[PDB]
Amino acid sequence: VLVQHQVSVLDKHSFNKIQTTTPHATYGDRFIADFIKGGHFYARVSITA
Amino acid sequence: VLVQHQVSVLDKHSFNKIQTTTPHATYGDRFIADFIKGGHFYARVSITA
Repeated sequence: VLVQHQVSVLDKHSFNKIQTTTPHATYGDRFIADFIKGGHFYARVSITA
Repeated sequence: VLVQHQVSVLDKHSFNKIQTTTPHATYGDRFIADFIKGGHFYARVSITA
């Protein structure tokens, strides 16, 4: 069983200010907006004679 | 008449944080704490005969 969610489209994203002399190395390039969630299942039964 | 004041010794000095990746060129080296105040007078009367 494989379950994969999606990212909600009705959220608001904002940017908070951190004071740094090197904002490039602190902020980086991209931020983590939403986490793709899911699940997994795997079963095996072996009933012998 | 020359009048020269002094700088009060019972004041509090604080530092506020501003935004610049180049704080050196924004803040500089030294700040203007108190202004030395004073005054001046100069008179001449020439009453002729």
